[PDB]
Amino acid sequence: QGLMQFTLPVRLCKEIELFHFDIGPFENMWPGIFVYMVHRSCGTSCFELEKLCRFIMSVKKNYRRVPYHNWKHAVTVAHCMYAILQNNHTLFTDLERKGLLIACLCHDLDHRGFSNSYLQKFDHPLAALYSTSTMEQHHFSQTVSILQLEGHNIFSTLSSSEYEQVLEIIRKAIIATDLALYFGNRKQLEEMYQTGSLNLNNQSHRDRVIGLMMTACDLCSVTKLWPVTKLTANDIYAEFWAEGDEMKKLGIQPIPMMDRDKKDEVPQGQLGFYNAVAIPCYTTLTQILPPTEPLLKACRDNLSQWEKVIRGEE
Ligand SMILES: Cn1cc(-c2ccncc2)c(-c2ccc(OCc3ccc4ccccc4n3)cc2)n1
Ligand SMILES: [Mg+2]
Ligand SMILES: [Zn+2]
Repeated sequence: QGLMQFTLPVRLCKEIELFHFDIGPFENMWPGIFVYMVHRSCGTSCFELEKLCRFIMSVKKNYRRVPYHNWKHAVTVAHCMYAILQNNHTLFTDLERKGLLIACLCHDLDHRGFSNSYLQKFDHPLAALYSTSTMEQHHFSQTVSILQLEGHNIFSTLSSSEYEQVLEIIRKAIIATDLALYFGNRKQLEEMYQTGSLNLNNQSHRDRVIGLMMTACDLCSVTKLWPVTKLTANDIYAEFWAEGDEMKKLGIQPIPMMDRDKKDEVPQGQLGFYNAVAIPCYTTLTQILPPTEPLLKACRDNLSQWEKVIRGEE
């Protein structure tokens, strides 16, 4: 370092600030994109460059070549968080800014392209070790492993205190990406907001808000321009349908979402998901963090494209 400011070509330098940015198909640029976002979100001082780079490269190595839950997904979720942090400058601690971009990069480490359900039904060792949020507790465990490799402690300068706090922000952040947890979390946030009890000085309230951000970042493929959204849906179903196939081999009819024989109903299934999860998610997030409203608007836009698909208008 430390007069060594990372820069992106003009188009990326401008579009990276927007919620709907797509990080693109040039895999070798994704590390530079992430370091750019850390340096602007957090500072050039937050992390030792050599250690950050070594961390990023080990994190990348520990994502598998699955259709959806891959390194690209990791970096895409990190960028959505960067857009939130950058649109809500003053709402967030120095520790939170440090923790949340790492949490996002690490949140699906060593994902195998299967649901927590399938691990339970297959009777995978991870399901014995972690009874709920099975893959999510795994992802946090892989983060700690990588943080513990020689020359990988990016938090080296934090006090004992701060270090324990940052790893606790990351742990909760990662556990929150378990969508089964999202539903209750958002209902409580919605009630706290409407009864006016929401208080960002209550750590237990901050936790829930960061949980909702995590869901929002995780789901952020539904907040992209339609051609990105449509092509990403292909990837997520490529995994679900393989898991369906694996269910059939255990002697279990999978749910329709995972049955490649019920492909035809993708459009209607996306509609449910926009109505039941995505729209409520970005709606409650906008109420709590007004500047995140572009994510709701882009989500609404994509619901209407799926309505178009159904009507045979595409
Ligand atoms: C956490 N997470 C990410 C995503 C996601 C979504 C879109 N693009 C990228 C990522 C999802 C998700 C949720 C539902 C879904 O399909 C819903 C559904 C329900 C009944 C069906 C019946 C027949 C056919 C299809 C059917 N699809 C597909 C993906 N979960
Ligand atoms: Mg996950
Ligand atoms: Zn994810």
